Amino acid sequence: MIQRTPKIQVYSRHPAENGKSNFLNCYVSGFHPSDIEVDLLKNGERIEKVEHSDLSFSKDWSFYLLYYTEFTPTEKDEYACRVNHVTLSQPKIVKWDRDM
Amino acid sequence: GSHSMRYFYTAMSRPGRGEPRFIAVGYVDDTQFVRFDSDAASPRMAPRAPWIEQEGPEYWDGETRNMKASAQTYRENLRIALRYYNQSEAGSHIIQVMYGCDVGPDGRLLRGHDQSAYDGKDYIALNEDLSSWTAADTAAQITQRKWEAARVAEQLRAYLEGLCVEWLRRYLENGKETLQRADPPKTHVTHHPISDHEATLRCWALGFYPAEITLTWQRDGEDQTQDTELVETRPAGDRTFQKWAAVVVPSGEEQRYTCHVQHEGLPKPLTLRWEP
Amino acid sequence: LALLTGVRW
Repeated sequence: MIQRTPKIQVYSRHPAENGKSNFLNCYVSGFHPSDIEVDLLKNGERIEKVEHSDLSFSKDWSFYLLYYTEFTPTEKDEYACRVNHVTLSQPKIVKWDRDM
Repeated sequence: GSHSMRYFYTAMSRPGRGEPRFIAVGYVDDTQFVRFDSDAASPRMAPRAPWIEQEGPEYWDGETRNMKASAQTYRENLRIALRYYNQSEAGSHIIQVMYGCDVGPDGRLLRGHDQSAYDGKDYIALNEDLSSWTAADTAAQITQRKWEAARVAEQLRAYLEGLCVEWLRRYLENGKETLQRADPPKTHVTHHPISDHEATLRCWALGFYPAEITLTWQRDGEDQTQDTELVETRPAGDRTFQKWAAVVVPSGEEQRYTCHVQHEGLPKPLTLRWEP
Repeated sequence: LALLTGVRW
């Protein structure tokens, strides 16, 4: 059968301001089948309190999920989203770019 | 304006790991309001929006009974599909369904929907007439013959024209403060030099609802469709959505570019530019 | 309000 690799966007709910509380989002979409593994990373380490949306899909049947956690961005700290899927040989890591 | 209600079912087999998982979610426009997960500690139709919470125990018990029966039906359909496609019991497969109604300002049915997929490919679909079917392959034609014999299309039509419309209108009234409220995008243009000879202009739209939006770049009044990078519209997490569009421009020609924004919450389409 | 599913594939 056919398989589709996930698209990945990492971003904040509100425009980032250092020292101000926010929400870090990882939006995964366009993938098939539905089994997927997603972690939010802080300086390479796994964040524990991460929640996610109920599984749903687009008109082309591809699935999407929002993963998110509360965070306070700083100048030094680096955040990332790490995704694994059957279409991926190794976990893909996308770093949070505050201007994207 | 116009509104929609939509239900999405996902049924996923997993040999060696118990019975197929069944997940159902319900939406009004771009607002999720219910969910069901057969893998939950205690599976029930559960509220995901505040305005549905006022429905009583008869509603929730009724919807829960239905979802449990539905899960059983689609577990059976997964077994049937194996026979239709000459597949073994060892593999994992997925059935998806998506159905619902659209109503116009006057609350009348604009059109109904009921479409199914197998392993991410079109399987069978109720036509816009709500009386006939489109089958995607010879397996779905078997299902079509069964559903024609049992006059299934008539049952769907009765639901799409009746209950679906009536309950959508009910939800629209109970959640009118949010469901019938459009939030316009907050927009601005950012500028990032790539080199001495090029710069990126990025047109941002933030905090809008519903998700439907159009962002286009024009150069000298001409659409730059094939040269624009457009990210997928994404949820912010607070019900609203985000999107941006970017174009790479020659340094010194920034002012020849204009961003055009169309959204239901705006009285007129917006035109903006980079303001240094 | 969800549809009642009756007939199988």
